[PDB]
Amino acid sequence: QRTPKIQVYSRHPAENGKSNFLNCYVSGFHPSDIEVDLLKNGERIEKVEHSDLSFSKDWSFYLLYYTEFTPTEKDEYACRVNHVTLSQPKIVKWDRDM
Amino acid sequence: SVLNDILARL
Amino acid sequence: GSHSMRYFYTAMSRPGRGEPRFITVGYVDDTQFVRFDSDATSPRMAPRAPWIEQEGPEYWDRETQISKTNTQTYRENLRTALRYYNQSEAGSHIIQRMYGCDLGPDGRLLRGHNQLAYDGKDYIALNEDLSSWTAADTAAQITQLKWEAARVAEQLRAYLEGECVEWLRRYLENGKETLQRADPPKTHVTHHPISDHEATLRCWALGFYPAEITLTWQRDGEDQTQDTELVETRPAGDRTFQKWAAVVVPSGEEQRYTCHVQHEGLPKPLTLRWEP
Ligand code: NA
Ligand code: NA
Repeated sequence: QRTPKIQVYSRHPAENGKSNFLNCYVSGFHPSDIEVDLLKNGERIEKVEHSDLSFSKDWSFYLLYYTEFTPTEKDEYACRVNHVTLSQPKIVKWDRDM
Repeated sequence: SVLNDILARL
Repeated sequence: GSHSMRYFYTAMSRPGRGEPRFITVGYVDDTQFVRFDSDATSPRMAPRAPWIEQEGPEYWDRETQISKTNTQTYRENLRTALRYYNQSEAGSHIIQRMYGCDLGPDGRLLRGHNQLAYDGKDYIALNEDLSSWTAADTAAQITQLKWEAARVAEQLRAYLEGECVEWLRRYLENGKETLQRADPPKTHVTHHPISDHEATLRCWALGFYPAEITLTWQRDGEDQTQDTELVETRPAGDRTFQKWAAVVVPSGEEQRYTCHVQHEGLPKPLTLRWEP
């Protein structure tokens, strides 16, 4: 069993006020069952899409979850990921510099 | 286009 | 550039939660172009790129019927795997398969691929000669014998040297304006103070296609591999990719560091530094 890597990031460099996309890329995991939510100030975002499940050369799976958003100075975004390898769901906060 | 390899089995 | 086509199959059992799920995705290079999911209301091979949408009904019907057959074949394969590993029917397991062709810059077959994994571990692979098998364990040796008797490698070699190449060339022509267009990275260095002693230099590459890229930091011309945090290349969502490489540098020493970017969309390797 392989625990997921998680990157949370925007499609374009963030500018407060400009429309963008929030991405949560989950990769390197096995087996395939995984739960991913995008969070805005700790609340689950409803209008989230995701890529078709696929896998890398080492057979580990990956998925992209994304949603359109408009970043502001004070709104906090995050990705919450649950997988059999995790004792508790993991929350990774969006850092616009990562 | 996918391979038609029906009848192959583990 | 060199081009490839790949199909990825996944069968996932889930005892107590219905029959095993079967999915297929097809890629040309880093562009997904079809998907199949047995969990869909009316499962079909469906387009995921614009240039495949023009294929006629016969195309989609053939891809769908093969995929529906594959759903059944891989449920049988999952049952077989339980016998090959003395496993019970209570657990979840996964078979994966990838196959396809790589074309050289001349456009001819460079090599072919057909590999399977069980529960994330390599199981059996077609050798590069497209005529012999490498089994990973004694279970896969049983499969090998069955595939030698049914001339599986021979059919694969024919597909991989013939149809796989021919279809890939067709897709590359129909999707020429995207599949045969490299997008170079937009590159920048950012500076993130850690302390009064240290700062992170982060070399960014954004908006590039295909995903293959090299980002390296040098300090006084010496590669800093063991001291570089390199994130996995990641999809932006608009077909392109993102990557960054970061080093922790002593404050005031930033100009001794150079970032080097290699990508097939670039006329020449790029060298950047932090520009305050
Ligand atoms: Na066959
Ligand atoms: Na397992």
